Amino acid sequence: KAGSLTIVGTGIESIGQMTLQALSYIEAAAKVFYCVIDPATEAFILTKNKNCVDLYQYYDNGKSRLNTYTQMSELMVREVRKGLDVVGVFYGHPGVFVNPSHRALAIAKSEGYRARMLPGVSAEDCLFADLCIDPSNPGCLTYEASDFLIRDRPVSIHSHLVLFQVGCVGIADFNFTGFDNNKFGVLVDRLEQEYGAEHPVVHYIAAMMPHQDPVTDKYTVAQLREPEIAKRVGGVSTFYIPPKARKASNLDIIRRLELRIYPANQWEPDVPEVEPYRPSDQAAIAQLADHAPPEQYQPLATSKAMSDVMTKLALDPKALADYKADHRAFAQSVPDLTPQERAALELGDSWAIRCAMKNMPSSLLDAAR
Amino acid sequence: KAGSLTIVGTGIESIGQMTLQALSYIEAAAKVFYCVIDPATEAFILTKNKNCVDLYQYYDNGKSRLNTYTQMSELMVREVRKGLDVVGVFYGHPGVFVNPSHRALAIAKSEGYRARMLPGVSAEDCLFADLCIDPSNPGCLTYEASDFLIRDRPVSIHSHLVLFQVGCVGIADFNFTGFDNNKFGVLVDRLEQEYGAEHPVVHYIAAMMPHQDPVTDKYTVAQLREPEIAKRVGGVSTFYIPPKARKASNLDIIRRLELRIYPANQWEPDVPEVEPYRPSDQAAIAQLADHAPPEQYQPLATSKAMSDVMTKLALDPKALADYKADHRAFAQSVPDLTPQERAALELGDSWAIRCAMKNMPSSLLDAAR
Amino acid sequence: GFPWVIVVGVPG
Amino acid sequence: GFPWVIVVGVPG
Ligand SMILES: Nc1ncnc2c1ncn2[C@@H]1O[C@H](CSCC[C@H](N)C(=O)O)[C@@H](O)[C@H]1O
Ligand SMILES: Nc1ncnc2c1ncn2[C@@H]1O[C@H](CSCC[C@H](N)C(=O)O)[C@@H](O)[C@H]1O
Repeated sequence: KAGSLTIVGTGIESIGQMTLQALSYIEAAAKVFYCVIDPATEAFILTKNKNCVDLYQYYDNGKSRLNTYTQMSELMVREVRKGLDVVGVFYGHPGVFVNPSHRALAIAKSEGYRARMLPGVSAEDCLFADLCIDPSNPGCLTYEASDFLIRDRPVSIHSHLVLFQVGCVGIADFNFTGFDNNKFGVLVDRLEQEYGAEHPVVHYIAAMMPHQDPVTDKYTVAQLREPEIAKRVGGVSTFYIPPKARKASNLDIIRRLELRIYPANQWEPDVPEVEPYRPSDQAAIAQLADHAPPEQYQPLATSKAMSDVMTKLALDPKALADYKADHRAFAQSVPDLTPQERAALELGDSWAIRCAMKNMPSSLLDAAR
Repeated sequence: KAGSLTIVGTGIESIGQMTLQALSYIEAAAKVFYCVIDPATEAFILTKNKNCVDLYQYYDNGKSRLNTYTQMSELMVREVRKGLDVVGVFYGHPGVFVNPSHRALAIAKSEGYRARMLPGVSAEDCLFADLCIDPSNPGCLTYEASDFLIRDRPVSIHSHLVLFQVGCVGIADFNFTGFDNNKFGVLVDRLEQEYGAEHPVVHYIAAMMPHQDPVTDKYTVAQLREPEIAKRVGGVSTFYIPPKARKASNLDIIRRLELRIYPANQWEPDVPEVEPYRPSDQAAIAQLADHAPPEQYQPLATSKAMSDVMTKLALDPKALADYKADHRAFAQSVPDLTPQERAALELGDSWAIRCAMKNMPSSLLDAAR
Repeated sequence: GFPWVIVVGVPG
Repeated sequence: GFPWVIVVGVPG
């Protein structure tokens, strides 16, 4: 059936945080609908496709965002129903704190149209990069600030906390000259109750423009009541609340499994200094002198032709659509391929492609069945 | 001081999920070190820079990953100390479940070298896109599978759960022909204890190649004990555990704030059908007929010259380095700019650039001080 | 200069 | 075909 919806992301920082697949899908679209913040990103998008509509114009002063989101979602779905390949574009990751993307895809899917979200770089992705933390260590709780308050969502003092939309507590509507965020104090009360007055809170704003610096300003929970401080929080403000303490390891679980890493989390309070070059680190580095690639390591051993075609499949959605519809047909027609390369394409599976592109050791192969 | 480290990401899916800034930083690097999974991504990177080293060769059978990670981290830092601009490349987001990137940057930073992480598209970013969920609704807990078990990290039955590295419970080492994951049953016990035998668990593997489909296979916690099922879990397997129930809203917090959305989370058990086109949705859509852009909406009104230069700053790290060192000097030298465009560049701040690129309403401006 | 592009709301 | 590129470990 004719018509499809693909939602892509631009990332947070202007132009540069758009993925290659996002860009190519924008170029290939019959109709593009975008919701971005900065106008360089907007201008960039307009150079890539003739038929763009700015979804930002469906916001308004005193207008409930649900109305705006229904309207955005419907404008996309309508062009899908005319049989068109529609691309929606949202800043960051198009599915991370975004109603109208999930909305438009579920509608498109429930009426039997091809409906896909491509992931992008979120504000949380930026937060991790800019504040130098890893969700894995010591885990990550991520909430919308108001949902956190309204359903009294549990915090963990032993894991990362990320709070989106701290700049609009309780606000269901929109205003072009922002809002006061009068209910901010309500969040600040919940934070003090759960973490305490002296506990650190990092005010995070990712640079939007290539030349700008992030905001990574640490405050105490209590400092967030100072008018001068509270007023710096806005619509693109995210809070990071580090853990209060390391959590004791579990004796019972260590047994069944038959059993700090550098660097320390710098935003953590009373964080001990961690040594980079412990013995096992010094021993690991001494080994580099005599290091050879292990036997089962498989070096790249591919051709310009196979490199070019695997790039095309990733970057040229027309090349991909042929391939997807008949592997063997597509492979036969690619010029300057070795039989081993053609065969790998005909099969499509990751192993075959790895064998054709990598010089596989006799060992790995053996494994087989 | 001479020498810098920039760590970038490739995203998960081959080539296409690399950001434009990642690609340009790879091109500009004196020395590139990469750790990617698929060889098309690897071959792509090698076309972009002469001086690449595959970090994957510092893994080995029976070799502790801490050794591998120290070695990766040291190879990068050493070229930084020779005064070189070093780019590290890791698949996905270079800071999400990645020791050696955080490690190499903290060392580079602690010795006074420029040290930056650019964010990328993580496996969790892909999970949200592919399984059609939003962390915001109803919140997200993200853990490394073993850390989850070892520190007995709290679950929330009312929020999303994402578990990384479910394919290597308790395993500190590496093997080129994978592992059995014998301690898997230990995780399956923790899940049953917290969620129950019938509770859904989604086996998520993001397609690595453009033509492939994700794995989005739902199982019961109890089904994960079947050998045939358990054996499908591997080193690139992530678990998504949806909520067991919606959490009652808090009466007290609703008051202080002076107060389902479509679509439903499809992986949630006994999930009720949600209506897309309720009255407020129908009323929102009726308004589209007479919709004009509001007064305070500010249309793009920019030039090829300003579009081109704002693109260059995002895509050409040399253009950016000039600009960063002398705004006014850089602006003066850009050809075919209006005074308003030159002025915006000289100031650098987002407002000035927005005024130069957008046709700002007399209203927004008024706000001012 | 107060950018506000919120693309989600919660029950209220 | 069993890809295993784990770039983090936890205390053990
Ligand atoms: N530049 C930025 N720095 C920090 N947080 C940001 C940000 N831009 C947006 N956000 C966060 O995102 C919220 C809007 S919700 C939209 C999020 C976007 N889809 C993403 O991928 O991140 C803001 O209230 C804030 O919490
Ligand atoms: N294709 C894929 N699909 C699902 N999860 C994946 C994946 N590739 C990697 N992962 C997850 O990532 C773990 C390795 S940790 C590296 C994560 C990577 N930096 C990122 O940005 O996502 C795997 O055990 C798995 O849990």
